[PDB]
Amino acid sequence: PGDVAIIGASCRFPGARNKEQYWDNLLHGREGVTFYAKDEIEVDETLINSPAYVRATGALDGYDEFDPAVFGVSDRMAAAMTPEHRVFLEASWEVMEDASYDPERVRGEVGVYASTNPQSAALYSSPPDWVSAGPEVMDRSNAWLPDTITSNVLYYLGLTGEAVTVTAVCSGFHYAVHLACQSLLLGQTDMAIAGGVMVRLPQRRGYLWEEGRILSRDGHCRPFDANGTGSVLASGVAVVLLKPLPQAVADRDHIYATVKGTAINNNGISAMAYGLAQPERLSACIAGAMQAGDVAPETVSMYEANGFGMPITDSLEVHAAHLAFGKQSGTCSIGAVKGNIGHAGVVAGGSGAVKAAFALYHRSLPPTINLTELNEEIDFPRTPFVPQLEPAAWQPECGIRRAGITALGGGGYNAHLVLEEPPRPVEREPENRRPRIVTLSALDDAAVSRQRAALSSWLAEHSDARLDDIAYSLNLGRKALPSRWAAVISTRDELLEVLSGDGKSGRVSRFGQERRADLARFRRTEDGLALGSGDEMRDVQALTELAAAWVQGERVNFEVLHADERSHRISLPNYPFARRRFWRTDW
Amino acid sequence: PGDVAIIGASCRFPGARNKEQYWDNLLHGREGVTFYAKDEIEVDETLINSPAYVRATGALDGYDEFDPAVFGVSDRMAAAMTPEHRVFLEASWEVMEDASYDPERVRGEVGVYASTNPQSAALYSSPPDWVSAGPEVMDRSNAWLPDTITSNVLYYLGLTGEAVTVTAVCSGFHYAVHLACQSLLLGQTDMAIAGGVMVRLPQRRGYLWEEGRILSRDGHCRPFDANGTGSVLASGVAVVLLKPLPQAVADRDHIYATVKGTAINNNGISAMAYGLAQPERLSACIAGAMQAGDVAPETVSMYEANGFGMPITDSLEVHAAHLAFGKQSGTCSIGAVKGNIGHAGVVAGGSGAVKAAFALYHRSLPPTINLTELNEEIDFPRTPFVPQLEPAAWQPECGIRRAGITALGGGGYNAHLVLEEPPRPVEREPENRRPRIVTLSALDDAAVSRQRAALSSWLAEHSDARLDDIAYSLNLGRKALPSRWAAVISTRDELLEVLSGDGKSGRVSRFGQERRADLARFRRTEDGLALGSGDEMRDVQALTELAAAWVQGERVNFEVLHADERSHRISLPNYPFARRRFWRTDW
Ligand SMILES: [K+]
Ligand SMILES: [K+]
Repeated sequence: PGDVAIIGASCRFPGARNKEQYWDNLLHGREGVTFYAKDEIEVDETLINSPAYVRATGALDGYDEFDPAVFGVSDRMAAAMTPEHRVFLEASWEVMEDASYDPERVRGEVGVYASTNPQSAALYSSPPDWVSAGPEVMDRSNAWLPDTITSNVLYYLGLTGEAVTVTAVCSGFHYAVHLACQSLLLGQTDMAIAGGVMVRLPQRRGYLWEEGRILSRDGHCRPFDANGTGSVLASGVAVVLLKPLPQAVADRDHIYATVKGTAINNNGISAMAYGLAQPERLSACIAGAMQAGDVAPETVSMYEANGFGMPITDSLEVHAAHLAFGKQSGTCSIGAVKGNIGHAGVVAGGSGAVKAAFALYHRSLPPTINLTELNEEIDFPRTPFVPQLEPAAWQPECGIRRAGITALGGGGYNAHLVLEEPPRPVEREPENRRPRIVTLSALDDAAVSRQRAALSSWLAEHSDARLDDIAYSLNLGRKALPSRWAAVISTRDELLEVLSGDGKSGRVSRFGQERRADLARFRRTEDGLALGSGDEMRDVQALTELAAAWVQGERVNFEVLHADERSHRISLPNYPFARRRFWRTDW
Repeated sequence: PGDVAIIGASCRFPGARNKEQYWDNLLHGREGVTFYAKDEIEVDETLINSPAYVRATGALDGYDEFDPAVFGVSDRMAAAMTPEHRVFLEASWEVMEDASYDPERVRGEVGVYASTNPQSAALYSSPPDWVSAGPEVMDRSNAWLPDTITSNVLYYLGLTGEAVTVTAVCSGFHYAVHLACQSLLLGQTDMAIAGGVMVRLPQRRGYLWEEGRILSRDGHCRPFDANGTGSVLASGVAVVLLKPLPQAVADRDHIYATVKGTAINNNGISAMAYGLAQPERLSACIAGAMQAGDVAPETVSMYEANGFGMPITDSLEVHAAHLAFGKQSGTCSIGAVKGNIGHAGVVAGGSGAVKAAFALYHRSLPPTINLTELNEEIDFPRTPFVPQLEPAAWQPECGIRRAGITALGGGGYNAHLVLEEPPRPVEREPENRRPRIVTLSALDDAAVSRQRAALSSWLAEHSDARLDDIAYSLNLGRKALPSRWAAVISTRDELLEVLSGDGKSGRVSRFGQERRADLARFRRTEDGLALGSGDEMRDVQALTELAAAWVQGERVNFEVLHADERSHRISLPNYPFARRRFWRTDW
């Protein structure tokens, strides 16, 4: 009914360049905070020698990297865009790829809801000057204004829908996901891109410890620990693709988890200091989120907390969560991802939410790190929560896997969202042994080779992936780009063979070098070229001619190729962005 | 239902310091644009002598003025706050007063949804530095971040609810009202404060005319004119208080108009140049708003257009509106308020929405100015729209008064909302002649005297206002502030006499000078002091002693005073803010 499916995800966090790397770090209890020597920090000359200066941060690798040609953006415009504009735009491209949806072939309205930090743009460059109304001025406005972080996604991906930017401090991700779900449940959009981005400037930087405040004294974040002194500042990005659950199952999408309910409110007049959870206001938020999804506290067996790492702030949140759960809830796993990566600002709530989605997907509970002395003031045996010290298989006595994530920020911002595990995968009909076309396209030849290398590694990692799903996702879920590569194969092992080396050992490569494609063989459709019969669409020689015509740049109707089978969209490697650095030179 | 009532309003625009001044200007077709001599502009030294520099702007009087004592704000914090923070906060206070709701006594959840321009914050001062997490850092962050434009309202008014800030370029106001109504219709809040703010920095500044662009060549905005060359840049603020219509009628609120539907979308890949309306996307927006409110295009007799004053932009918008209205719609009044005040950016859609709301309230149609030569390319006789050249009474053949307001912006942002006239006023029971308590409170005695002068002036203006509504609104719709004044009167003429002069000729005033009030006479309730019996609440001496106890600083339960009659909330003068100028001295 009112459940919303997460059919694609994309993120970058300290120590992780993608979601697969992020989950692997959480599984092994790794810490992604970076410690620097004095000479490696080239800012804060006035503070670098202070005894209170901590040379630790959660860095975002490649915060200045962008591949503007993939988006049709000039080099001049790429330098004018703030890092949050570029990072979020690249993440939206990835989330469409991860969900196996080609924006050129999406027929519906797509909403883009994002949260951003306006402080970052004000530090990157001077704002636009509106003394005149020329086109170069309008380009500069779209490069700087936070309002256009969401518009640029709609424009540069070729989508049609609505774009809304919100600024909600450290609860930005939840506020974006919250508004996306209202947009879906009211029927205004068909799918929604929701997320947030946080790029702290200056990036390579420490912080100043002050006694009794939220920043850690040694650079480690120790949530629920008696000796915790706070957290570290971090940067990152997290984007998800949302779609109503009944439609997502009908279209055979790939579902990480489902969003049951969301709730937002503000501390208002009952304000606290920064990081302190007000028990009555926050619990009403947590209770409201579970009420929206019709979930009972007995069924929530994982609680992802804000957890700065200060004893007093951890005590208030666990108490607020206890008031919302009641006494009859049972037992629940509690953890905080900030111990791994630090406080990610706008996307801090996203780091916990993405952790919960992967926990539900893999049916595993990752540990909470840097925990050596449990906070005795938090009477944990007298509460429903059990600190997840070790990784463990997720097998709840409840019978269903559900998680709750809380995000706290300054200004009284509260938010809580409740996720449920995805539906059980249906029994699949056996895979037809037939020749298939697989396609890869990028902007230049070197990027296509990187796609071949990425796909060869992926095939080794995911030995349970069906070939008909792989071909279906690559042919119908990726945009056709100028530099193209294709192959006709029948098994996974020959697919691995054509990708290997220079990629030219395949049947399609010999055809394109021998002769140019004869269009008289094909029938013209509105969606491109098609083969004359269904029998030809299972013929190795006919598929080679069709694939070679595509590599040469002709338009091929891939819908009629997979019309007889009901394949599923699966998660495949993302675009291998060329990592050029762009930075403004004039203020 | 699904209809949302506008029960309070507050705005400031070029040439208008309040909504009454704003409506009076629109009625008489006045222009609020300011023209300057060269020496009056103290910026743009490189441009002031260019032949293309136009010394014209839509100034916001008092953009730098604020009264921090009323809100509990320190002078240091008032200087740290951007002008958009102060102006919007001051307008939110006024919109609550206009609706006669005391935030201290509001029992429900109030949402604050506003839109702001981050370019203004970036020009006012340098952003916060988060290298440490002290309390002074948090004060600086709350003064600068656009995210806290809405949060500061919740804190400084004493409200509890949710705050959401959106950044939507030139469609900001509509997106706030759109999101506010989703909050109400989903039952997450009980009433909502929605609006936008735009303070252009530097304020006293011209612009540079370029051929073919949106900025005017002579400083005049001429919407729908054949000789139109564009518009002028302006500043302003507009805030409305929203409440579900059945609840607003049941609570006897004062209703300006009702919101039937709203719709938003983005041009996306079907993008245009700045100010150009794409026919298919904008028409879908307008039609969706009318579909959401269940209004047929035949019933809309007023269309408030974006109307820059450019022939090409006016042609595209009227054509897009034509696609949404259809052929069989009939006739409709068309106008553009930008001819009066210029393009107010974030709140530009608010000026048009406020114009439409007051047009429905007063059943009058204000003219569109600076229109001498009609644009022949728009062919108005072939459209349902007729330019409102003269002021006229609104008497539609349809039978119901409905208006549609459009907001266009950069980045492809589109928005449209449809308003209906308020419900017809119910038949009132005859007014009982009995002694009533009237109250006025401010922070010091001089402000209370200004309140008395404003109220006596107001009584001459509105001779049809009932005395039981005035007392009900003053006693239950205003916050109790330290410096207090009260009187016990029975007619409207007695009220005018006690207000005149020093205000000490009244029964309560002479009581306070002689003796202090004896608190044993009253019964303490959860909401304050109350009279002992029902017969006591109609005794002049009993009411006089209770009012003096209130003037002495006691808290009085005014609900039990008006429990026997069903009075209405009415619009009374706002607080007389003492406006000291605040501006930052260190970048
Ligand atoms: K940097
Ligand atoms: K709520």
